[PDB]
Amino acid sequence: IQSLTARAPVWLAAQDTLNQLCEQSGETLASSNDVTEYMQQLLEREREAT
Amino acid sequence: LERDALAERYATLSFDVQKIQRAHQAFSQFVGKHLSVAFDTDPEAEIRE
Repeated sequence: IQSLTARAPVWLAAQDTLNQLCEQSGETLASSNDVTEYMQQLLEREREAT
Repeated sequence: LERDALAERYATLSFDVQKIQRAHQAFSQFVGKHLSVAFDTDPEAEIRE
C-alpha cells in the first residue's frame, strides 16, 4: 500500500498531464507503442514540413 | 569529358542524399519501435544479482 501510495499520485499525475498531452493531439493515445507510433508520425510530418 | 566529372559529383551528392534519407527513415522506425525502453537500466545484471 505504501509503495502504491508512493506511486499513487505519480500515476494519476502521469495520467493527468498525459490526458492534456493526449488532448493536445487530435488523435487519442492508448498504448506506449501507440505513443511511439504517434511520435514517429510527428517526426515524419516535421521532416516533410521542413 | 568535362561533364563526366560533373556527373560523377552529382552522383556522389545524390548517393549522400539517399544515405541521409535512409538514415533518417531508420531512425524514425527505430523511435517508433524503440523509445519505450531506450536508455533504460540493464536487466541482465539485476537478474544475475
